[PDB]
Amino acid sequence: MVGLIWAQATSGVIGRGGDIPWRLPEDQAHFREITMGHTIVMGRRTWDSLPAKVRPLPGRRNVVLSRQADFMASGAEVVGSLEEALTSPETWVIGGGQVYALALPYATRCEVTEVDIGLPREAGDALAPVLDETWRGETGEWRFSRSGLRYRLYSYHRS
Amino acid sequence: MVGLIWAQATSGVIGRGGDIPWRLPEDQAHFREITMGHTIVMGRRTWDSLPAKVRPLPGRRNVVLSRQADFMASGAEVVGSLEEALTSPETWVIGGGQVYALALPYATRCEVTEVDIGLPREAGDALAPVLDETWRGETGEWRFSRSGLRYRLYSYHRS
Ligand SMILES: NC(=O)C1=CN([C@@H]2O[C@H](COP(=O)(O)OP(=O)(O)OC[C@H]3O[C@@H](n4cnc5c(N)ncnc54)[C@H](OP(=O)(O)O)[C@@H]3O)[C@@H](O)[C@H]2O)C=CC1
Ligand SMILES: NC(=O)C1=CN([C@@H]2O[C@H](COP(=O)(O)OP(=O)(O)OC[C@H]3O[C@@H](n4cnc5c(N)ncnc54)[C@H](OP(=O)(O)O)[C@@H]3O)[C@@H](O)[C@H]2O)C=CC1
Ligand SMILES: CS(=O)(=O)Nc1cccc(-c2nc(N)nc(N)c2C#CC2CC2)c1
Ligand SMILES: [Co+2]
Repeated sequence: MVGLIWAQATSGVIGRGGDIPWRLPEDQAHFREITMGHTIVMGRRTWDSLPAKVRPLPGRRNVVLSRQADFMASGAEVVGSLEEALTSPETWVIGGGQVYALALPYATRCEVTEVDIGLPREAGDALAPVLDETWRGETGEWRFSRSGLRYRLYSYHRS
Repeated sequence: MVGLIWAQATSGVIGRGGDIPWRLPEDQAHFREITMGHTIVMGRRTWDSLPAKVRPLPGRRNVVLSRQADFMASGAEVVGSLEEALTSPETWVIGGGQVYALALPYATRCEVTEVDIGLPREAGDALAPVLDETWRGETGEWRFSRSGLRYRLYSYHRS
């Protein structure tokens, strides 16, 4: 069971200048609830942006898609290809927009956090992947973050 | 990943007289996308209560939990304990109310449909399992079933 997890503005932006243009504690805890105990797969840039206190993320099998034979994520399995990383019953892909895209065909779940934020798309922006017709799921009921923005949740089996 | 899926009245009734006191085609179809292609484990009564036509549930690994050493179920595996069914990576328990109880300790997902139907509990009723503080839930927005009843989805997870 490959799945995808990400948080985006309504515009589809998920990353900007290597960081995130917001910070939702609530969504952090959801991210951890769904991934805890499972294998997590990330591209290099994602890994590098992890604050050292949680490189690797605890209780999870950290896997990094790179292609440098010497990249060596301290506390992570470095892997040259995606399907070379999915040996598991539950695997969550955690970005970035690049890794996401390569993973979407093998995926049956996407857990999507939508942040009510006017964030028009700028060149260079990292975007959430585009889910076609086969992806079904509720449109979560809105919520206030203690940060002051609105957010909601989305989920998609398929097949 | 072992999940529970059931529909319940607001009182907690999930069944009565061996059957269900509503019929929501939207919930039937949600049951279909969730379980499709995966392993489904049910008690012998739940299996019997399937009409000959859709027994076994197609596209799914039909497992029936029983004690009769002789019990046949053309199109299902009869196993003696729950775990004899936990091979595959995504597994969905569909009752009856006894088997839910067995499976709860192994479960991280409960996909629950609450039906806005005033169904005061009665003796003999099958009830929904009680979720303690450990289970997280994004509730749902009330929808309208064409059969006339409102209903909503709870998706429960714990690490
Ligand atoms: N909003 C959210 O929910 C999330 C936000 N983000 C944001 O998104 C961005 C992260 O995305 P991105 O910048 O793309 O970083 P990534 O970590 O996704 O970088 C991907 C890298 O992995 C390797 N790779 C990718 N695809 C393949 C493949 N098919 N085969 C082999 N190697 C591959 C490449 O390195 P190599 O050349 O070595 O192969 C590539 O450069 C950041 O800006 C971050 O802040 C991050 C995650 C979630
Ligand atoms: N609303 C909903 O979403 C749902 C509705 N339902 C309703 O619920 C009812 C079904 O639940 P219920 O009546 O409790 O029946 P069950 O489906 O729980 O029947 C359980 C059966 O499985 C076997 N079994 C039970 N426990 C064990 C065990 N520990 N080890 C081995 N075998 C075991 C037994 O068969 P044996 O006697 O041969 O040993 C037992 O009779 C029906 O009325 C149905 O309509 C069902 C599921 C979901
Ligand atoms: C670490 S961070 O990016 O600075 N900020 C942060 C904190 C906590 C969670 C999330 C997050 N939430 C959702 N919904 N989906 C996700 N994929 C991620 C993520 C991520 C990448 C770091 C690995 C983001
Ligand atoms: Co989990």
